[PDB]
Amino acid sequence: PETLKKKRRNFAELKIKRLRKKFAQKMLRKARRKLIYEKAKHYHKEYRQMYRTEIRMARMARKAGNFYVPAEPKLAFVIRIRGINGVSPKVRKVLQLLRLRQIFNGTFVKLNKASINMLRIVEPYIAWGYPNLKSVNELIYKRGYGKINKKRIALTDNALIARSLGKYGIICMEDLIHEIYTVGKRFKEANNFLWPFKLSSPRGGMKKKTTHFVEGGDAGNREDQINRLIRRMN
Amino acid sequence: SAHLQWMVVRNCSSFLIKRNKQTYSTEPNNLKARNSFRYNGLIHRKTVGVEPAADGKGVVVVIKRRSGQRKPATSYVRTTINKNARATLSSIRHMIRKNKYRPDLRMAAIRRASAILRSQKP
Amino acid sequence: PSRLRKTRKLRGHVSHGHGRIGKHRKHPGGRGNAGGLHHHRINFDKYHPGYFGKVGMKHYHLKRNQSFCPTVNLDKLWTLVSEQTRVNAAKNKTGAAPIIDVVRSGYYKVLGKGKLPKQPVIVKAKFFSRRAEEKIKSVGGACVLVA
Amino acid sequence: CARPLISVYSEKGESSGKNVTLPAVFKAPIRPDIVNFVHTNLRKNNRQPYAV
Amino acid sequence: GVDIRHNKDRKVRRKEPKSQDIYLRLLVKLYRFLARRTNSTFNQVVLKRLFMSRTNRPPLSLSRMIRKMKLPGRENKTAVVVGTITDDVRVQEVPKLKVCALRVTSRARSRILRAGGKILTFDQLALDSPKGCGTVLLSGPRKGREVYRHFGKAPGTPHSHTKPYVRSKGRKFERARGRRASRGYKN
RNA sequence: GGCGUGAAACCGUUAAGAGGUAAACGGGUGGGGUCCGCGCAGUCCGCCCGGAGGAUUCAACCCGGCGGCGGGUCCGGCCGU
RNA sequence: CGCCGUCGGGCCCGGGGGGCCACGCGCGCGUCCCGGGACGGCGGAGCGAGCGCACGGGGUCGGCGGCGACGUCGGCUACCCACCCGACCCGUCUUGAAACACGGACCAAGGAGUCUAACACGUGCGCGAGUCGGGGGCUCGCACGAAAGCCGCCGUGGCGCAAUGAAGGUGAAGGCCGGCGCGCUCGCCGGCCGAGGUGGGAUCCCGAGGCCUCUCCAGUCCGCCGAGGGGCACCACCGGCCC
RNA sequence: GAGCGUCGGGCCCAUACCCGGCCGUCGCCGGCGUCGAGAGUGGACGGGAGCGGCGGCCCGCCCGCGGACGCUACGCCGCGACGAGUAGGAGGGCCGCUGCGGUGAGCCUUGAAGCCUAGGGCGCGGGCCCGGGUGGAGCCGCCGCAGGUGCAGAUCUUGGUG
Ligand SMILES: [Mg+2]
Ligand SMILES: [Mg+2]
Ligand SMILES: [Mg+2]
Ligand SMILES: [Mg+2]
Ligand SMILES: [Mg+2]
Ligand SMILES: [Mg+2]
Ligand SMILES: [Mg+2]
Ligand SMILES: [Mg+2]
Ligand SMILES: [Mg+2]
Ligand SMILES: [Mg+2]
Ligand SMILES: [Mg+2]
Ligand SMILES: [Mg+2]
Ligand SMILES: [Mg+2]
Ligand SMILES: [Mg+2]
Ligand SMILES: [Mg+2]
Ligand SMILES: [Mg+2]
Ligand SMILES: [Mg+2]
Ligand SMILES: [Mg+2]
Ligand SMILES: [Mg+2]
Ligand SMILES: [Mg+2]
Ligand SMILES: [Mg+2]
Ligand SMILES: [Mg+2]
Ligand SMILES: [Mg+2]
Ligand SMILES: [Mg+2]
Ligand SMILES: [Mg+2]
Ligand SMILES: [Mg+2]
Ligand SMILES: [Mg+2]
Repeated sequence: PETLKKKRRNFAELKIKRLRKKFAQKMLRKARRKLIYEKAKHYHKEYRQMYRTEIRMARMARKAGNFYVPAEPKLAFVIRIRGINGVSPKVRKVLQLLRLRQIFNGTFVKLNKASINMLRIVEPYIAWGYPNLKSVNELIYKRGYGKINKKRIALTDNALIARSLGKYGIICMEDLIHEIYTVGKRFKEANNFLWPFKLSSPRGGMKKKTTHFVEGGDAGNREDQINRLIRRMN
Repeated sequence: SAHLQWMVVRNCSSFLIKRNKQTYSTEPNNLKARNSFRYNGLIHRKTVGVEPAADGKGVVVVIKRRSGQRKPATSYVRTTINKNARATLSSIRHMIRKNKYRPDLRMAAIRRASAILRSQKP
Repeated sequence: PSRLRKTRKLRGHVSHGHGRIGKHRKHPGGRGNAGGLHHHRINFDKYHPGYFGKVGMKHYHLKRNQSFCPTVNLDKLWTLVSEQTRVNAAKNKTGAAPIIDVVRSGYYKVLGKGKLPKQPVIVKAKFFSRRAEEKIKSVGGACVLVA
Repeated sequence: CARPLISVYSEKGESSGKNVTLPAVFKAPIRPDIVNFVHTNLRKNNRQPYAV
Repeated sequence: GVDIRHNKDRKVRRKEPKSQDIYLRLLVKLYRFLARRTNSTFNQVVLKRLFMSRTNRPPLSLSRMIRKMKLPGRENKTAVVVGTITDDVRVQEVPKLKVCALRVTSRARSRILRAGGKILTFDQLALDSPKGCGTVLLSGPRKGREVYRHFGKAPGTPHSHTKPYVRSKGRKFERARGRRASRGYKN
């Protein structure tokens, strides 16, 4: 009738509203995508800077005949070695707190003097050492599983990290890498965001699983050689 | 109180068959055979059923009158259709869609009207 | 219903829900109230304190028959009459009052609570309690004994 | 609380001019639950004690 | 294996009501629709209480509902109690207040309608306040059962206020050894 | 002539198969036998259109007439509250 | 003071190849460098149509193809047999059973947590300060009727509403504004509502506050909402009242 | 060295660990919008002034009559981690037997019950349905109700054969 034909003249105004609504959604997420492009530029400038600083600091120390010692690294990757049956009461509780409840799954651990004395208590049950950037670069990408209510969801996208974790300013995946790698002020809630890294059994085989890595075996601290192991278990 | 009639009859009715598989409705007015809420034809005020033609050729269609409830002699009005398998396909589409009379269960009326002619034509 | 039981579930199982090791036999701890003082004092005391001994005077041929007085409180006091009368006791008249009789409804002693209706009354009873009698004197009512 | 009228049929399946108002029991709740409880117990009164 | 943890995995919360009442089964069908589709938290709580059993839905006596409606600012809201509302003959004033219950008792229906008030149920309650807007929720004395005075630490230990089980009260029933000091110990 | 149906233990013969670590059993295929199913490479079913060949009667579009659903004044009454 | 640093600060700088998710002149809205440049806004003004194709892009499709009959095609089992590897005989007591521990030759049928009372918690249903016909009576004596229906001036009674004490027995309302005495270790007199208080406390209400195309100018409106409010059930604690 | 010791690189396999299929349990969920016409993380107006642009002569549904499946609400769908079990406790059973009201316009001398079965299958399983053979007169489903209701065992009872 004359009233509905009056709205079909007004429908060209209506689909302008349909155009406009799809439109700002397009140009949010476009300029929200341009943001993620330049924050990674800033990090790729940054990790080059922090890496080459430790070379550049040491090289002008050795020139003047003086030892450089680096800061004791503040982030350790921990993977569990042994099993479940036959577990002491004191180490029962501790491996719960480090999210290592089954075998061969692991997390990151904020190193600190409160956290160091945990890792003496569970010395036979874990293998641990300071990672590299390349190791963390692989784990969040290949084995990134994150929980939201419960229910670990594979990451697969930056919208998952925008809602569940970007309360502080870490909306995308490379912000998650910087906060994990350089321990900042929000490492706690980024580390709680990740589910434990359910790795594989190692490729080459371990070495005796029980003695310390000082004793030639495999348990305990190893300080860079866990980069050698995390290529196997990934 | 149609849902009152459903919450009584949805089990413990008569002509309900539970053998080897799903329930079956087996009710005198229904298109599909399921004991369901939507394909249930004693309950609703507005029901659509098609049947065979005891004349031998054709499709008869059963609709409830909606004027007088609780008066089961006069509560049904029926009409037969014997056409050329395509106009009797559209006429049942016209009578369902071009009224408010159950726009739900359009296709199930037709698929039975589809199927019952092919049982009847050769 | 023997079709809703525990027995009909436990067929197929050997000990029928009473233990292989302890062996449900006949009457292990005696029959009934056996050994209340001896080996079931942690049951009798801590669950039925005071079960053993004497306290009081004996009374021979105790009839429940010279101690009969069903009570009432001043909540239920208006509920013996149709509340037609408490309207027509509130109808601004004078100190005219309904004579509520609790002996008719079966109630002998009138105990007390607080908060009685403001309108004046006359209660006819066999026994009163002085708090309740302080309440009927509060509203300007009266207090009549029947014998 | 709104109660229709029901006709009074003749001896031939045919209406008469008299019409009765539908009494209020036919608006009351339909509870096959309470029927299934009460029918289950009232059927049991029937039985004899049956051999010992 | 995974857990050096236990398993307390399955909650005990009631999900469908054990009752087979058709009319309760339609109020559940109506209210399970609402509580997921309104972003309201009233409609959660009523939907819990329709599930709930008959012990845990104790009856409002009529004068609790009055004394919890005359509290200030609440003269203008409508009371909702899931469960039965019975009558109190302790009181004399009955105001014109609004009531929304399951199965108001019969002598309580008259004393509302004498007072000119309005009664509803949950088929009618859903139309006015689907979100529960303007509606005070109440509930009866859940501990107010007779039984719940039996439940304490024990019936004899520091006397514990227990009401012990006994075949009838009087003299010569649970009085000598434990209930007084001269006859042994005084708990 | 303890005469209805007549199971199992056990035994008789016929048929088939096997035979040094007592028999039997689980997992795995294999061989044979058995019937079964298909019809043995020869198996798709119905839908739509553009083509070929015979017959029927529309749809529209109106008039004929029945029945039905869908709306507002409360419209024309009742009754509802 | 210089000296070392693929340093860093996007420093700046003044002229004179790579590279960059980088594109308004026409001149204006501020800063800055000695006019351009950068921008938060507007003064410039992204002069939209996505129209097409690829797709390491939200778990494979072929719009690929063959080869075989009247004794051969496929097949699964409580059928047999071969073979590899695994493999002690079931119930029972038991710290432990293949046990040099016990019962068990073999088949068929029979065969072992029941019912009444009573109490307790839990749960469904009916009623609700009430509830209950359970014992009787009324219906015509109608197969099912040894059922069912009714009573109510049949509610006697049971259980509950009230407790405590050996017993005589007594038997559960305070709060607010004034007054009288030395207004005190101190009780009484008159109004006005009438079950106290504190911390917790689901839900509900009030919500400052901003949020949606030029602009003003205006009421509905949806959602977020700081903080605030009367506060259920219930728990912890104080006060009070009866014996 | 096929011994002992100190060792290196390979290589071997567990129901463990990774990844994938599947069942079930548990948690957290979703659809009454069956809406081919609904599209709302913000939506109506008539005003007083405006330009980006539809018409400057610088002034205002329907060629098609059409569109799959769903939703036993105790139905279905989605995502995720989980599974050992004696004594024991709960839950689900369209598991079976026998009897009773209800229903199946059920079933059958044109062959019911049973019983046998190198016959065809279904279910994880309890157990069932189908064919063939025997026999010759009654029997089973579904919703409820009620059990003297489910065997390998008791130096089991009685019967029967090695
Ligand atoms: Mg070990
Ligand atoms: Mg290898
Ligand atoms: Mg090794
Ligand atoms: Mg057991
Ligand atoms: Mg037990
Ligand atoms: Mg012992
Ligand atoms: Mg025992
Ligand atoms: Mg005794
Ligand atoms: Mg596991
Ligand atoms: Mg014979
Ligand atoms: Mg014979
Ligand atoms: Mg015969
Ligand atoms: Mg043994
Ligand atoms: Mg011996
Ligand atoms: Mg033996
Ligand atoms: Mg023996
Ligand atoms: Mg037997
Ligand atoms: Mg009970
Ligand atoms: Mg009495
Ligand atoms: Mg298990
Ligand atoms: Mg059967
Ligand atoms: Mg059967
Ligand atoms: Mg029997
Ligand atoms: Mg028996
Ligand atoms: Mg056994
Ligand atoms: Mg024996
Ligand atoms: Mg012999």
